[PDB]
Amino acid sequence: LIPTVIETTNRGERAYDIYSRLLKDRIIMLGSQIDDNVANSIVSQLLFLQAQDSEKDIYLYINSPGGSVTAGFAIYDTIQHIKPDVQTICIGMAASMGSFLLAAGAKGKRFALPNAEVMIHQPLGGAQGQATEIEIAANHILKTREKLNRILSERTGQSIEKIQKDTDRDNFLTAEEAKEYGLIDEVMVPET
Amino acid sequence: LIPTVIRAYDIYSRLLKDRIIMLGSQIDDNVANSIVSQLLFLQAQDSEKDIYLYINSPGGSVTAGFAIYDTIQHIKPDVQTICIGMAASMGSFLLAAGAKGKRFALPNAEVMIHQPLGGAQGQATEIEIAANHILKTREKLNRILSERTGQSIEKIQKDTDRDNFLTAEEAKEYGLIDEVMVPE
Amino acid sequence: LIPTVIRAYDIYSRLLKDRIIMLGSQIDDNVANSIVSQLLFLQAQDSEKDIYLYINSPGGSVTAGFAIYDTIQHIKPDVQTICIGMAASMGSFLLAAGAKGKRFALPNAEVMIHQPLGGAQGQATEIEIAANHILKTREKLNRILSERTGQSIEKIQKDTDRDNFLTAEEAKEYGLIDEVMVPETKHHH
Amino acid sequence: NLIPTVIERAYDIYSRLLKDRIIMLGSQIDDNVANSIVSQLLFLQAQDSEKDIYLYINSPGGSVTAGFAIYDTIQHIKPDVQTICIGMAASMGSFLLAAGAKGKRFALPNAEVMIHQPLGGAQGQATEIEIAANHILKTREKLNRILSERTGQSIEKIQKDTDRDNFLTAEEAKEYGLIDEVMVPE
Amino acid sequence: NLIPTVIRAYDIYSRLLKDRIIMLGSQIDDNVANSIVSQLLFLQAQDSEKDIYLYINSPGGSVTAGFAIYDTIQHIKPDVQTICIGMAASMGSFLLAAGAKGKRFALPNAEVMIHQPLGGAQGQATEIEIAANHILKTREKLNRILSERTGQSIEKIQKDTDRDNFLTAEEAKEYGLIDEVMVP
Amino acid sequence: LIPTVIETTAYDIYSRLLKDRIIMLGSQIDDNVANSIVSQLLFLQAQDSEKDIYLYINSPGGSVTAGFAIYDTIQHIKPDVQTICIGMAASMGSFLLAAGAKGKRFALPNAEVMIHQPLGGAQGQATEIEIAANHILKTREKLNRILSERTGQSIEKIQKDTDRDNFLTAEEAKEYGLIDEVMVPETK
Amino acid sequence: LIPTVIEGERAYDIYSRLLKDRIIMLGSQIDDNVANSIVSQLLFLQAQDSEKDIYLYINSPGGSVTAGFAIYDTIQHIKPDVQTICIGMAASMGSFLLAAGAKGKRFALPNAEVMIHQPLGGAQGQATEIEIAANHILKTREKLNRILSERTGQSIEKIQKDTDRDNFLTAEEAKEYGLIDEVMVPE
Amino acid sequence: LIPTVIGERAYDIYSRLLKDRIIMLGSQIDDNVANSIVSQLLFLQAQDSEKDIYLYINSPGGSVTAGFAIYDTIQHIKPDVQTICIGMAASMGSFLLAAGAKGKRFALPNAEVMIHQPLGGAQGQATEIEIAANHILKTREKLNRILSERTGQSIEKIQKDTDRDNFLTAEEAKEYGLIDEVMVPETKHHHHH
Ligand SMILES: CC[C@H](C)[C@H]1C(=O)N(Cc2cc3ccccc3c3ccccc23)C[C@@H]2N(C(=O)NCCCC(F)(F)F)CCC(=O)N12
Ligand SMILES: CC[C@H](C)[C@H]1C(=O)N(Cc2cc3ccccc3c3ccccc23)C[C@@H]2N(C(=O)NCCCC(F)(F)F)CCC(=O)N12
Ligand SMILES: CC[C@H](C)[C@H]1C(=O)N(Cc2cc3ccccc3c3ccccc23)C[C@@H]2N(C(=O)NCCCC(F)(F)F)CCC(=O)N12
Ligand SMILES: CC[C@H](C)[C@H]1C(=O)N(Cc2cc3ccccc3c3ccccc23)C[C@@H]2N(C(=O)NCCCC(F)(F)F)CCC(=O)N12
Ligand SMILES: CC[C@H](C)[C@H]1C(=O)N(Cc2cc3ccccc3c3ccccc23)C[C@@H]2N(C(=O)NCCCC(F)(F)F)CCC(=O)N12
Ligand SMILES: CC[C@H](C)[C@H]1C(=O)N(Cc2cc3ccccc3c3ccccc23)C[C@@H]2N(C(=O)NCCCC(F)(F)F)CCC(=O)N12
Ligand SMILES: CC[C@H](C)[C@H]1C(=O)N(Cc2cc3ccccc3c3ccccc23)C[C@@H]2N(C(=O)NCCCC(F)(F)F)CCC(=O)N12
Ligand SMILES: CC[C@H](C)[C@H]1C(=O)N(Cc2cc3ccccc3c3ccccc23)C[C@@H]2N(C(=O)NCCCC(F)(F)F)CCC(=O)N12
Ligand SMILES: [Mg+2]
Ligand SMILES: [Mg+2]
Ligand SMILES: [Mg+2]
Ligand SMILES: [Mg+2]
Ligand SMILES: [Mg+2]
Ligand SMILES: [Mg+2]
Repeated sequence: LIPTVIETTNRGERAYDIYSRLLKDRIIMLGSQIDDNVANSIVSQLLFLQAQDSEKDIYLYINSPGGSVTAGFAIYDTIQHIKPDVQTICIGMAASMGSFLLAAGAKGKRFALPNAEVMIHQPLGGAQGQATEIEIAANHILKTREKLNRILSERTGQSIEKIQKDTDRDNFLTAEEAKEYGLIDEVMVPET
Repeated sequence: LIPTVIRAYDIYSRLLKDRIIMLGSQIDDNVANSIVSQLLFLQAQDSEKDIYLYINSPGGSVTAGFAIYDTIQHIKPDVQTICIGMAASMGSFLLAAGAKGKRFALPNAEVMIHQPLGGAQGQATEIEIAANHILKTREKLNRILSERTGQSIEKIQKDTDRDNFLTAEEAKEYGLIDEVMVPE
Repeated sequence: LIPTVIRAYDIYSRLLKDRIIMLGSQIDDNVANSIVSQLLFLQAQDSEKDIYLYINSPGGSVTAGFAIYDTIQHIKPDVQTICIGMAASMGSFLLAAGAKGKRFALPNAEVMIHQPLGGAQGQATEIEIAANHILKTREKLNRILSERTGQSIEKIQKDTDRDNFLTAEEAKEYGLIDEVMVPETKHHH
Repeated sequence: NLIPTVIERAYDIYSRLLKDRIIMLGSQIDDNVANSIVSQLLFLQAQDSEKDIYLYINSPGGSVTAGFAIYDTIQHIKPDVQTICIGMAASMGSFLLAAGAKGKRFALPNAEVMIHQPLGGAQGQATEIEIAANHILKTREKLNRILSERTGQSIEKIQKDTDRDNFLTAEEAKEYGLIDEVMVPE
Repeated sequence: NLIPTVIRAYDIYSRLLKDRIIMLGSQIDDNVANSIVSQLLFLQAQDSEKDIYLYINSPGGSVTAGFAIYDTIQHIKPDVQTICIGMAASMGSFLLAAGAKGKRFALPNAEVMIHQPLGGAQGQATEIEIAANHILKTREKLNRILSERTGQSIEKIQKDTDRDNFLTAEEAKEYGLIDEVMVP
Repeated sequence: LIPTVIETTAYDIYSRLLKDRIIMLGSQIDDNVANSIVSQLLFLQAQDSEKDIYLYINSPGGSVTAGFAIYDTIQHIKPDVQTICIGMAASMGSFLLAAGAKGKRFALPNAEVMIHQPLGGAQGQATEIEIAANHILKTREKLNRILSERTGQSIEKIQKDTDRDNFLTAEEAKEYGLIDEVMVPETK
Repeated sequence: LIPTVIEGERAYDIYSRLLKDRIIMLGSQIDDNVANSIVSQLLFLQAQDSEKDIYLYINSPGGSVTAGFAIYDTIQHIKPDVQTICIGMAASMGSFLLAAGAKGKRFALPNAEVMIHQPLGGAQGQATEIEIAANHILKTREKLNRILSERTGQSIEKIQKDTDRDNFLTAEEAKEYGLIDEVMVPE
Repeated sequence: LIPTVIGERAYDIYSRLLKDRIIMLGSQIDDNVANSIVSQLLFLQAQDSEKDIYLYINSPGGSVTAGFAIYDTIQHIKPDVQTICIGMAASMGSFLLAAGAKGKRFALPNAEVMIHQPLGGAQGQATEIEIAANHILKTREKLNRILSERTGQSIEKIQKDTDRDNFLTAEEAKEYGLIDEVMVPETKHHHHH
């Protein structure tokens, strides 16, 4: 399914699957629903790239509907921990934890292509069982939402109260609207 | 298949003629609708004679249980309650709701109390509403259980945090029933 | 199994003899068809005497609820509404539609209000038609609830955006009912 | 859901209403529903060919041929068949609402009326698909014209207005010509 | 759902049977055929001279069950009128055409459809052969009788039923499947 | 299933075509397919930012956002991206066919092109239905605007012509402005 | 499992080995995946040598009409003659592609089975949606029948009549019909 | 898992056997199996058009058209194709067993051979059933004719003998003309002398 690229060297042929070829140039793909497997791979790629060169930028491609919040925070905290700037670029769509991570790229280096779609909303979950178990689960997801909104406020310049209102239901943004919101810095226009 | 006794009655309708109502299954809206309609009918037949509510039930819907609860307290006749077999959760709540002095259990009947159960899926704000609602429902149940048993609200809360099984004698000491009915 | 009382009647048919109608389930077309026919029958028997609508319902179909609603408003007799157990969504809409001054709930009954639910699949234009339809239905429900409760249309809108649970006393203060029904006068001897 | 019994003799509630020439179309229209309704119409005509019949309609529609069983029986018999929409009348249901005796087609104020084109399907060879398409197109033309005749609207307007689901209030259905009066409370 | 009762108390269909009307209002299987032919035999016994009325709103079904109805109609003495209301397809339209000559009707918007029989066969080549010969022979029998009852040639019936062929009531009359379209 | 070819100076056949700057869009469009194609585009631009790229399209369409991932990457990079429809291009597939470099959008004579409006759904509260409805309508406005720009047809004509499934022959797709040329076979 | 052959040393699965000698396998139901592979193989072989013949093996029950036309149009586009040989069966779009080989170079082995019929499809929904689907599949059938007429020498009316229902032909009958040029007899 | 054997080349066991011109027909015959076998036959002919090929047959049969893909490719190519039944050869599998080079069709002593008529189906209108019935009947006539030529039995005898499942020992399949020889084991003295 995934194509292979083969390039000529002085000692023969060099074969990569396409994504590993991009990782050679410090490009990481967040191109699926965020689960623990996806997050583990991404944070390992980040750790490896920092070790290769702690000064060159890293590029995080984001085409993702979101997914697990804790998995998203694995990626978020690793981005903040390492030294290199991590650029983010939304191509296609970034929704929920996907758009949260978009907004977490290095300031000035968060991008979207002109027709990319950005969506923000509140976290989702569930709870079954006794009243006290329901209470624990509710308190947890409310605290998780407050943590998300606080960081989003710091990253966008929007107040926490406005974030709360704007994420109560699904909120779709064009690339330009996401820039005006403070989720990205620039809509990347086509090269000449 | 329910036997007939001879006017010809199925056995349960025959018992209803002598003012006996069966709460003998899981409590859902159908069961509750039937029981509260029987209560209203019996009140109309005679506003002074006692009514006898048989309880062999694992509980079920809290709102359906409160339909039965509110109709019992509304009507003029005393409603006796007798636990035979088991009364668990909303069933034991209704056992405690019978006319005071007239709440009974047979010696080997099982009584169980616990907190209400529910669920919620969706957005954080939806989970919050569902949580606030079932917590308020539990506070409502505990307050009434406190009034009917004489136990404090704090003791009810602690004693219902997990499944709490009581013998008939223990249900009497707790105040859920008034007497263990001896042979026969 | 529904008990019989002795002519022999099942218990619900016995209550219908005293002008009591049961709304005790999820509201679908079958349930609404039965209730509106009972209403038509009772009006024909006596166009002056009150009718009693028992409500223990989580709601259900909006159009089916409006079948009941329009039949209640059409006929001459007052239709009392009595919430026992629960009245949610279309169920609480119908609780609020009873004859004014004759809408009741028992002390521990639960009243819940919220916006209608629905769905849509297909082409953008088909989704648009379905969306405009359910929005218009919500406006229709909110307008009538506003008239019946005395609350403004915008307050109803805010208060039904999500599930809103009310105690019987809170439903009275809201205007969904007129009275929390107290226990009957009985002797202490 | 048990149907209550009334005393007058003892009837289930729907049989009691049928004693007063009231017929219930309160479900999806299939052949079973249609056969029952047309038999009730035939029975009521035989009891009295002059006195009105009352057709209650709370239906999402259904089978077109089953709908035409009801339509053709209404038109055949002598008594006027009043129609009243209570709750909803959609698709074939609203077609039958519009088929009641002229001047005696009603809706209650909050009833919902919906009109749209017929639905169907076809699987198989190209020639089989062609046959099914020609058939359902012919059925749509048949429906649109009767609707044009019953409403006073041009066929082309019916065609455009039924291309997609078209929801109407009771008042809009009156102005469209599908009903004669919105029955208001007194 | 429920079939209404009319008042002696009759369900509506039994009331219609009282006036010699038989309902063919569903897909034709053996159960439907057994009921209809029993009604036919009973009605003949009640009166061998008065007409019988067969209502037809059917998509067809089993060919042998259809021929049970066909043969019983031809056997008895009373004329059996047929009236298509709603739809008559395949074996349904075959039985419509089998009504007493001059007494086959359709209401103006009734739908009539004719086509060839449908079936299947699985297994060994020789088993497939037996089933193929059987359904071809069955088609020959239907076409021969349809020719006699419509006045159309066998070759035309064969061509006209090769694929689903929908007819209006007026077209069904011109074809010879019915005698008149019943006007209001 | 997929054959291997080996040159001596081993590829699956599609990787061999990628060596000559040919990308396959040969399936329903989901995020995985889009991620692969946009990465191939980025890689080919880096190999040579002047040589044309060739996008083969045999697709019934699929995800609109995934299609726009491909659309935006095509417009972003320097090389012209030719598009050729072989077999079928429907819905987002025909949108991407129309997005190829002006003058370099092709179809073979019997290829099938279909345009229609986007599909979706919504279930839940009235307010949720409204949000989903407003979103897919805005998505349709976005698709129609770009299709207008790429074809020369008015937005109003695109709207009318995509209300229901609209099948076009390759030649009709050329007259519509979705492609520039039908590539006709050589004489013998 | 597909066996490997070894010819330094180089290993091929048997189908990749045959492709090395300009042989392409159409041995399954025709869907987009099968069509994408075959047209890519055709493009590759043309690039290897634009003059030398290509051999298309056909053992297929047919499948998607658009996928088949992807293969049809690529065959006609490239310079090399594409021989077709039916081995086992060629039905529906399979027999259409069989008839589409370079003229003089369409073959079947003596017991190969050839079947022609009209295209199959479906439609669900509103009357207007059914009409669109019907008009589409009728136009597709006309297009197929037109090309089959040109490739076989039969009139369009005869193709329409002969494909109304499933029509089975022996290899010899396919030759007389004009679907193939020769029955390849054993040596 | 299929074991590997080891210039220094590594082969899975079946590919190693193919190097010595041995082809495995060891499963139900569908189009995939047939496509693989005919490609192996074509490859082996191109390697050497004179040397024998060995077709191992342990198969319950399957698709008739897929079987005829194998049959016609065997008859087309120049090398003799030996057939050896090991385990079982049923229906189309036994048809291919009888199709081996004359004098070179074998079975081991406890191998099972079964012949029967082809199986199929038909659904739909009477005329569609007629078309499917006529087709499978002609296919059976085609099979019976070739089996008659290959075995020496008359077409009418084959018809009768395949009307139902017909199980044959290796010796009975030889007497029938489906194979030429039962390959008997050599004794210990036979193996050393
Ligand atoms: C002082 C640097 C680290 C704070 C510290 C340490 O805490 N951790 C844990 C760790 C593990 C981990 C695992 C997966 C993903 C993210 C992480 C991660 C992310 C953020 C912070 C910590 C982690 C491993 C890391 N080491 C590392 O980076 N070695 C260089 C070679 C790296 C290469 F190339 F192998 F990738 C091993 C040596 C080491 O001291 N540390
Ligand atoms: C004064 C009695 C009631 C306060 C009052 C009234 O509010 N309601 C509503 C109601 C309906 C209902 C429905 C089902 C279940 C419970 C209930 C219920 C339970 C508690 C309180 C009220 C209800 C009906 C009842 N009536 C009744 O009892 N009639 C006499 C014959 C009754 C018989 F025999 F038919 F059962 C009808 C006349 C009437 O004034 N009322
Ligand atoms: C005041 C006259 C009515 C406006 C008018 C008329 O429009 N309708 C239709 C109808 C049918 C219907 C059907 C089911 C449910 C609701 C309804 C309904 C509800 C509201 C308004 C109308 C309906 C039947 C009713 N008739 C009726 O009431 N007969 C007396 C015996 C009644 C008894 F006992 F049988 F129930 C039949 C005679 C009659 O003139 N009308
Ligand atoms: C108006 C008279 C009819 C032109 C004629 C005739 O054609 N038919 C067939 C028929 C059958 C049928 C069957 C089901 C539904 C609809 C129908 C139907 C509807 C419309 C037209 C015809 C039908 C039966 C009817 N008869 C009838 O009405 N008898 C009186 C007592 C009837 C009672 F009480 F039993 F209902 C039997 C005697 C009779 O002459 N005719
Ligand atoms: C005309 C006389 C019959 C040739 C003969 C005879 O062969 N049969 C078998 C039979 C059974 C049957 C069963 C189901 C459906 C069709 C049939 C049927 C149809 C056609 C021909 C025969 C049948 C029963 C019938 N009898 C009958 O009709 N008695 C009068 C009371 C009738 C009543 F009211 F009960 F219906 C019993 C007496 C009797 O001699 N015969
Ligand atoms: C100034 C050039 C780019 C604007 C910028 C940058 O924004 N991005 C993000 C990106 C990532 C991405 C990921 C997947 C698909 C599409 C994209 C994509 C598509 C359009 C625009 C941006 C992207 C990566 C790219 N880099 C790149 O192309 N390096 C050369 C080698 C590339 C090779 F060979 F590895 F493919 C890494 C170095 C770099 O500065 N940039
Ligand atoms: C004669 C020139 C072509 C008309 C033109 C061009 O339009 N296309 C698109 C295309 C893509 C495609 C993709 C898959 C299947 C069929 C096709 C296809 C089939 C028919 C016609 C076109 C295509 C690619 C092709 N190129 C090619 O053949 N390069 C040589 C190396 C080829 C090798 F070895 F890699 F296969 C790339 C260079 C080029 O100009 N063209
Ligand atoms: C004996 C010569 C052939 C009549 C003729 C020709 O018609 N065909 C089609 C064909 C394709 C095919 C495909 C799969 C299975 C069976 C077949 C098959 C079986 C029987 C007859 C034909 C085929 C390919 C074959 N060629 C071949 O054998 N090349 C040498 C290298 C072969 C190797 F090693 F690659 F296998 C290509 C050169 C060639 O002229 N022909
Ligand atoms: Mg960083
Ligand atoms: Mg009391
Ligand atoms: Mg009223
Ligand atoms: Mg009339
Ligand atoms: Mg470009
Ligand atoms: Mg060519």
